[PDB]
Amino acid sequence: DEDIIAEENIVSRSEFPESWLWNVEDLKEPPKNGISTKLMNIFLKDSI
Amino acid sequence: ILGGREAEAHARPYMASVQLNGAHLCGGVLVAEQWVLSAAHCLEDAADGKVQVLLGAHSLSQPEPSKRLYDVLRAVPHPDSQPDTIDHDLLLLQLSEKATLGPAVRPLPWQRVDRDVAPGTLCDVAGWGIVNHAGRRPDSLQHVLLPVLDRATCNRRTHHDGAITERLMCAESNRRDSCKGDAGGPLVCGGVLEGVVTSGSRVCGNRKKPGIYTRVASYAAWIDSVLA
Amino acid sequence: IQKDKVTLEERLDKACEPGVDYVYKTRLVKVQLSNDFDEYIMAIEQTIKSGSDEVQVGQQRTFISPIKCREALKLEEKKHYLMWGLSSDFWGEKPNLSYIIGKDTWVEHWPEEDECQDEENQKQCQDLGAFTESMVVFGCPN
Amino acid sequence: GSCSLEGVEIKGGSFRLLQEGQALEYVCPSGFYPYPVQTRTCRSTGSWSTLKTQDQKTVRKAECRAIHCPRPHDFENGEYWPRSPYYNVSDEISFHCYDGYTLRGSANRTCQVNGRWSGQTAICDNGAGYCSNPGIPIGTRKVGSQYRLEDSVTYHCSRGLTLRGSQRRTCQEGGSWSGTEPSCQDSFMYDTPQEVAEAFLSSLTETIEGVDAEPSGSMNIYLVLDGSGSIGASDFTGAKKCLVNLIEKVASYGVKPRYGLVTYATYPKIWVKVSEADSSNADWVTKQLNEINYEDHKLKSGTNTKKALQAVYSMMSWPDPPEGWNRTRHVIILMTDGLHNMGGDPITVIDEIRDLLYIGKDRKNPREDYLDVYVFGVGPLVNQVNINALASKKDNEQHVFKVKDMENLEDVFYQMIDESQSLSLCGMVWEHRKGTDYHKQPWQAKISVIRPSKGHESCMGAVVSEYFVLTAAHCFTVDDKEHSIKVSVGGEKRDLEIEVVLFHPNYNINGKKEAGIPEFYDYDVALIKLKNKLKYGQTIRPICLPCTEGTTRALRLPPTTTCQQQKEELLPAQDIKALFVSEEEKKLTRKEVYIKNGDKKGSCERDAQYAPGYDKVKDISEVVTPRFLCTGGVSPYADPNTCRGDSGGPLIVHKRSRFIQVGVISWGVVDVCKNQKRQKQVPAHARDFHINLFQVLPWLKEKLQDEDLGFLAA
Ligand SMILES: *[C@@H]1O[C@H](CO)[C@@H](O[C@@H]2O[C@H](CO)[C@@H](O[C@@H]3O[C@H](CO)[C@@H](O)[C@H](O)[C@@H]3O)[C@H](O)[C@H]2NC(C)=O)[C@H](O)[C@H]1NC(C)=O
Ligand SMILES: *[C@@H]1O[C@H](CO)[C@@H](O)[C@H](O)[C@H]1NC(C)=O
Ligand SMILES: *[C@@H]1O[C@H](CO)[C@@H](O)[C@H](O)[C@H]1NC(C)=O
Ligand SMILES: [Mg+2]
Repeated sequence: DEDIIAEENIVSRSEFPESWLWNVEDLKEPPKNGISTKLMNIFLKDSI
Repeated sequence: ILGGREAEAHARPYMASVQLNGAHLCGGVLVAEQWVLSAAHCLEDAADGKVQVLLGAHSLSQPEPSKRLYDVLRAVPHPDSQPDTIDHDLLLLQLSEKATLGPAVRPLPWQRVDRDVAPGTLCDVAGWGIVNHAGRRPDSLQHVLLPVLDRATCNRRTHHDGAITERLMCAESNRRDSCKGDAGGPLVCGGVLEGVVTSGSRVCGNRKKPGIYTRVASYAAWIDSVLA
Repeated sequence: IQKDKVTLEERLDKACEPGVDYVYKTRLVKVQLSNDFDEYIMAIEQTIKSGSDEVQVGQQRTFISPIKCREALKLEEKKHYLMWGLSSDFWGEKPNLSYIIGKDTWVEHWPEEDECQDEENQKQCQDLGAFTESMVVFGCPN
Repeated sequence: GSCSLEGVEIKGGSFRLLQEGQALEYVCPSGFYPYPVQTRTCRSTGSWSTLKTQDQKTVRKAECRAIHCPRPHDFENGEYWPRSPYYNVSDEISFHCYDGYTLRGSANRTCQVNGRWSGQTAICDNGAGYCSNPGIPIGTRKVGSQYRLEDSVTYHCSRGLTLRGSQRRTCQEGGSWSGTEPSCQDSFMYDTPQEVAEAFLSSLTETIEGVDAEPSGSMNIYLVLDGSGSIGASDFTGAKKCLVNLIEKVASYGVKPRYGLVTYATYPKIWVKVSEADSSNADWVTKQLNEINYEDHKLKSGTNTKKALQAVYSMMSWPDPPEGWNRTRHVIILMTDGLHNMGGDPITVIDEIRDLLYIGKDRKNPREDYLDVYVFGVGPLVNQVNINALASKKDNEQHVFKVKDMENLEDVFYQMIDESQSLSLCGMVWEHRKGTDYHKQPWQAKISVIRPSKGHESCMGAVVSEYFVLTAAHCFTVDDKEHSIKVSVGGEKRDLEIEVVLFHPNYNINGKKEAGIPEFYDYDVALIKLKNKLKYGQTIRPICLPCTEGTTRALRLPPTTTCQQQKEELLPAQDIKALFVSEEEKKLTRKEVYIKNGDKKGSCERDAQYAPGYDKVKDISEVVTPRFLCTGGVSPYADPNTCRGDSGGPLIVHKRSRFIQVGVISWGVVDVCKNQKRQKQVPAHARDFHINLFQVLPWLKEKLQDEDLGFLAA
């Protein structure tokens, strides 16, 4: 009606994988205490 | 004549228009008072037709006081001219009478000294041949100055691959070239006729395949002969 | 489509819309109520705008429309109607096509000859009459 | 009368009246676009045209909205970052594939100002199917994961977007999806004049190089111009001028096709008919193209495209079996806005035409290469849905174009005229009636060598140019002189005299005797420069080589295609379907094989240990250098094995009616050939190795520099 968001400006979810993040990572960072550490920035799916 | 210009009216009295059945066929040049030099291959498609020569003309359609259509009294193609090759592609046409000399009609001096033209020399070539790949037939005479490429380079494999005899000469064709309908045209290298347009068929403007012209100087013997 | 004066220029643009395919002046010959699909058998009197269906005058074409709309159509046999529809309203394989009267199909009662003498139809028979020739001779503008 | 300008303005922008106020065009600031429509017409009701969207929806107020590039709403076998509800201009998104999957196509893509993503579509494939993964063009959605033979896929575009190309593609025999790659179009994407001219010609010239086989006059070009009042004199005259330069551009190739000129409105108007004695006269057709005017169809400004295509139909039809019908290529080019309102669906005619030319009416003989349809959007308002439904859908080719400014195409065509560029002729094979061997493999060369009682060496090669013959390097030795080496091509009885045999600088067959390796076929390639120039005939033709301008056109790729891109095309990361020519009882016959370039590559290479002599090789990779392609075996199929006499022969990849050599038959593991028959009991490890041409390019490009093959820098 007068308020709320337009039923057109609504970007619906769609990506609902049962599995993902099937990638590989190598730990070449500066080793401290024999414990290398990487910080991955991944994107979560639309699934709840 | 690709990338040519509209020549000035009757600025080239020697320029002739060999016509088959009242229609332009090949280019010609008035070498004598009653003789027209041209390409021999022009009479290969003739046979059943009425060959003529239009002198002192600029426009093939519009009426001009200096225009006059002569009749061919005799056609003498060089004895060693085959339809298969370009070698010895010369033709001498005798008019029915001496051409009425005037401000628009005059014979042209042709080279006798059999020495190659200095590479880089600017030569003028004219004709009524098409001006575009579509095949547009010009009404007025066209012309263009072309640098003379040395036979050394013209014979490179990348070009004509040694198919250029000592009796033939080359001229740059980088988008500017004598196309179809210019066959038999005059190649004047400084007030003097040095070559005659003759390259059979190609694709006008192909820089990788320079234009081929028959050196009149290397045929002086035969020419003098005929005019006797 | 719809049902507030629908002038001449109104009919011209509406009948020349990209969607509109056919435009006929038909006569409702027979009306049927058969199981799944309801049937209106029309007889094309003249093809105002030849559509993608090669049909000549005198032939018959069957039209289909749901019952819920039958009350609104109130079509009566032997009566003539000016109707045009979309190319997306065809049904079946040729030459057995069947026009479908959908929410985008224009239908209008065509007052017969002797009825165009009425001081209530004279204003309509002139619009339709003008619409016909304009669409036949010149055809759709643009 | 002139429609009122009340409530016509647009929020965040202005407008400009055109065609003397009969139409308006919204003017939006840099980075924004008019919504919903670009322009508006003045109806005969005093009011402007209704604001219709792409989904045929109605909008009250016009708004200038930011330009966004279609957001990926479907992607498989990998991930893409970052994900956003929408992407602005200059926004970048990159793609990555899961493990075990190879990535082909642009890894990083940027949202450009034309509302399109830069680079090519990203595709994550595993190369495990008969056909490769068609991929999912950004903005679309693919339905179909099975890529077997006969299998299919379907594409759908987001709401508000129009699908260009094929909506369904079927995996055809010979590893190649039907139709063309889809693409989600919006209502402002257009096409730059160069892009159009570049793609329109890269698809036309090719279907002309083949026409040279060989008045006249063996191709027809039907020019159907739309003279409806819905185009305006502006976008109409600009369409003629574009055609004029196109005729000249074609003429510059020295080819004389038969033309058919037709302008249409309420009725079709024929100016030139292909049956006319002057149809092939380019100048003739051009004079007509000039005489026609936009005022020709003002009295009856209808838009009956159906009848227009019916005009073309009657031109290609017959009174009822001309001798030359199944050998003629038909090309239809029509400018229109796609807004037809009379006659109905024009597509019905296209189908009738295809029935007339016997196209798509034979499983074994599609005959698709005999009909091309190009559609140019010209009018202010153009229906991309309808012009896409008429235009042809051929793999890697574009037939639908929406000219932006137009008129510029004319100036681009004129600039693209170059008499210096030659017309290709490599990899050409046409179904001639007699079809004597060497007509089916003109490039095939038969090499022989005579030695003092030692015997005769029997190898094969391919004609790559007018002077050279590419073959294997082990067929000859430093001792063998030119007089003892005879080459024969075209099946000619006589033998050609050679000038010199050029071996590859790195060819050393004995450079492994210390490691205990008798044979070392690394860089096993050589060229044979003939003493005489070859006259290309019906039996003698060249074969296309990798990384050449001539090959690019064969694959129908943009001229700006780099060498690396060609390798990804010809030799993808999978089981590539190829073939080679073998000698079968003094008769040439083809043998279809599979190049194990996928994951089976390892299984194929190591089998080299079974080869004679290699039995004690420590590291098998020491005898199989990266210069080798591997074929033969049992997986995924039972491939035929090369014979001794086939050695040196071309490893050919038949794609899109063109043959491309990608290797040279070097050596095999097991000798199944034994001049008596073919060892009916071939082992599973009977593999065959070849030389990857993409590995000896420096040597090829150098030695063939004066052959006008136009190799690519890279
Ligand atoms: C897609 O985008 C990424 C991000 O640029 C590309 O990876 C990048 O590769 C380049 C070239 O090696 C690296 O550039 C580096 O820039 C830093 C800036 O200080 C400089 O110090 C380095 O010398 C180097 O020039 C960049 O580090 C690297 N990005 C990473 C690893 O995060 C990638 O190539 C692109 N994919 C394509 C287009 O194939
Ligand atoms: C993209 O640009 C629009 C218009 O300026 C802006 O409203 C929007 O916030 C931007 N998108 C992002 C990065 O959120
Ligand atoms: C006509 O052309 C086709 C091309 O596929 C060919 O197969 C056929 O043999 C030709 N017809 C005749 C009578 O040879
Ligand atoms: Mg129109």
